[PDB]
Amino acid sequence: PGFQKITLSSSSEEYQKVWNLFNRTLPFYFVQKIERVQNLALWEVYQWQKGQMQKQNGGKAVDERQLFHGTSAIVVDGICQHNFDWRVCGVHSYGKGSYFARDAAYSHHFSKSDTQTHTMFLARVLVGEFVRGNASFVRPPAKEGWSNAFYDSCVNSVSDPSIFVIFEKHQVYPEYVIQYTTS
Amino acid sequence: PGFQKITLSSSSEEYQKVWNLFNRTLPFYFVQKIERVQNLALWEVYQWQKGQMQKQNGGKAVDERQLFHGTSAIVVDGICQHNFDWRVCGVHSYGKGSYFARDAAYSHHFSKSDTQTHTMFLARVLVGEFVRGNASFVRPPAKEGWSNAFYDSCVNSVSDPSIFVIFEKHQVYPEYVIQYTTS
Ligand SMILES: C[C@@H](COCCC(=O)N1CCN(c2ncc(C(F)(F)F)cn2)CC1)Nc1cn[nH]c(=O)c1C(F)(F)F
Ligand SMILES: C[C@@H](COCCC(=O)N1CCN(c2ncc(C(F)(F)F)cn2)CC1)Nc1cn[nH]c(=O)c1C(F)(F)F
Ligand SMILES: [Cl-]
Ligand SMILES: [Cl-]
Repeated sequence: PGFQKITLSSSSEEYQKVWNLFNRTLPFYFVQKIERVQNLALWEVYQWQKGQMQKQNGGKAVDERQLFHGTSAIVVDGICQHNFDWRVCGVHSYGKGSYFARDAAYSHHFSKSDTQTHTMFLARVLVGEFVRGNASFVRPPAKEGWSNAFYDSCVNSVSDPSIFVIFEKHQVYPEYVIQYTTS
Repeated sequence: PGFQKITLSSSSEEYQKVWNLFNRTLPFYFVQKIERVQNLALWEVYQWQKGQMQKQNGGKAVDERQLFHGTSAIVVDGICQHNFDWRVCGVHSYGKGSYFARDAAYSHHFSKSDTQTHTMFLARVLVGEFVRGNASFVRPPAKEGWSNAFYDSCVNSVSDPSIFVIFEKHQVYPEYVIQYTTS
């Protein structure tokens, strides 16, 4: 089995936090469901990655963000079980990694349906320290002035990031599935 | 459940037919397993599509081919349950459709692993009547001199095709999964 999706009540704090983040940039759309994803196997490897990044950061808390990923309904269960893996599709770019967006409105362009109902993840991402990306990058580049340290993620802007590229699947947990309609 | 994968004995006729087709263009590689995919739901919709194409062809047999598709191991079960759907990834082309290759050696470029073991489908495809494709095509174009008939698939060459683009998932059954190594 591996995972459960728990449908949230729309009057719950947990639902309202996810809804608020979605509604911030897709206010003209209508949310039909929000499910919490429970996959203890994906959460264990995420927490292990986090502990490794925390140690490498002097023992201080790693930069961790909730970021959107628009998908097709048909892969949702595959991602809840196996996580995001950019190697399924490739990219043809800010890096050959999985992409996540700050804005639901940006991830909406990648939620394909042929139907009224669209699906989007809100994922938990250990972005850590980031730098601008490049379409050649297969992993994040070295930090200047360090002989033995690399960035954790690539972005569009360091002063103002809105897209993140993740090269390691253990840096992501697919935390929530959002179903919505555009009318 | 939906599907079973039945591992074939390597001394069976059924295994030798698949192996022969793979070995034709990847003779330097080593096949480790061949599984027959049994999904009665995917086979029913394939046979219904076939009957529709047969009626449209004057009741005569539709052009049907065994064509390769290289994948990652992580989507194999998803395809055995849900079939090929090009809308998972998009294309960025001979058409926005699922691609299949005559030659295993060509599909090998899309079998990603980070391991020794690679995976490839041999799918059953109702290619029907075909015409050259184009990166704009979202479905196959009209037949010249017909007011109410379209092609069934797009290709690279009509006199000599080697790549097929399929826009309708009911035109494909994922019949066999091939695992092989490159050493
Ligand atoms: C510009 C575009 C680039 O996208 C890069 C592709 C990507 O990141 N992928 C695709 C394949 N994937 C996956 N597929 C099936 C499975 C399972 F489980 F079935 F095997 C697992 N993983 C992991 C995610 N950016 C997108 C693309 N899609 N959605 C957005 O939100 C965004 C962006 F940029 F807005 F965040
Ligand atoms: C040039 C390249 C263009 O490929 C076009 C993409 C394509 O056809 N796809 C990708 C996504 N897909 C799928 N993904 C996950 C699922 C599930 F179940 F997880 F949801 C279902 N469907 C259906 C197939 N051509 C390839 C690409 N890959 N392999 C080859 O052999 C070839 C070619 F051309 F050599 F035949
Ligand atoms: Cl990834
Ligand atoms: Cl398709």
